[PDB]
Amino acid sequence: IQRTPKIQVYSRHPAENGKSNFLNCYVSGFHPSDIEVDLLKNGERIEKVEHSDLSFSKDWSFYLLYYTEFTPTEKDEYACRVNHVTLSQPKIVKWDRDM
Amino acid sequence: GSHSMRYFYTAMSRPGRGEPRFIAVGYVDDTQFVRFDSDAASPRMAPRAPWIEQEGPEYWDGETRNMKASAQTYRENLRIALRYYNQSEAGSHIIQVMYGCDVGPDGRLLRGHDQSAYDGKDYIALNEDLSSWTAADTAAQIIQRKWEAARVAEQLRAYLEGLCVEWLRRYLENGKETLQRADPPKTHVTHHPISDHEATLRCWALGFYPAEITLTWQRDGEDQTQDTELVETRPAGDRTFQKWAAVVVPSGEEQRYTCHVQHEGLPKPLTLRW
Amino acid sequence: KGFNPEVIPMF
Repeated sequence: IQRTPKIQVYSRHPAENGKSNFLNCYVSGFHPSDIEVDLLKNGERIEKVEHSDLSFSKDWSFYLLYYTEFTPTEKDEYACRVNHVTLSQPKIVKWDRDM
Repeated sequence: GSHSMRYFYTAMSRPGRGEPRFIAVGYVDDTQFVRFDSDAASPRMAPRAPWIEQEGPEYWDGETRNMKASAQTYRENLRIALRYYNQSEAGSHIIQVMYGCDVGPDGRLLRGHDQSAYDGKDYIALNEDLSSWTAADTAAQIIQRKWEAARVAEQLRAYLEGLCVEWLRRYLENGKETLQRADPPKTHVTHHPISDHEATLRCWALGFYPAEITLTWQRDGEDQTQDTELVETRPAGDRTFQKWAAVVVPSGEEQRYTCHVQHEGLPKPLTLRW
Repeated sequence: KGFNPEVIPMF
């Protein structure tokens, strides 16, 4: 009945090591609206994360964009961590620069 | 449909955590331009695109007053819905509303919209005639009778055919540099071996506006509908959108695959191969 | 510009 979030993790621009970019976590297809989303750098929570205003699709499911400025490197790991009523535990999705 | 204007309200009860939150956003096409959040330190209707900023105090005050009156009404509607569904005052529930107008290239009304949901399920909708209602269940039939008696559809029709279209046209003029500009997708194909026997071909579309796009993979000119992984179109955060479509292909057969891209900003559809 | 009726419709 309740709907679990789909999660995409990706950059605004094609990733180029050492160049400033934006890390995005797009959560969509969920209901109800309350959702907890963190962006992580090597497992730790990034503090400066903004998000879009709550809106919804034609099927009434919600969507939100969370984002932060980042400068990717070869070694740094980025992830989005999401909790919602529908999840027994937080789901962690790693940024893959090819997706 | 050349352009649309939509307002979306979400009203969310939260027993024990104060009054239901009310969040409203307005869009022209795929561009947000206002929002309101009853939880903000100072709730008002606030600009979210530069072309709306020029509207004067009377505009912002009037929209603010509307959103405040609307937050109060949707709080009462949450209370009513609880009675209509025999539900307890202890659970959290959500009402959503969408309404707006679509105009063609010449700016005349193509069609109007006003639909409501309760807990993510269709509740009642104004029909395309802008005169009658479709109710999803016996609770919404109660509302339907009330709205029929009060001639509510007539009030929506007058808005949808009048102010909605006139203000949409105003916004499209004020925001013409962006609202009336399609940005075509930047496209390419990437190739990702998975084993000695298979590889993924991924067809990318980046930096496009508006969001509507079609990406399709053909093998020997036949659409691979059942075998294509398509991701949901996603915002880049700079107004534009991104999408990809991927197929797993036998090694040595990559050249039998073509990606086809349709978007309003393209003079003609694109065909890519790896 | 949002829909702003005299009386906002109740369920």
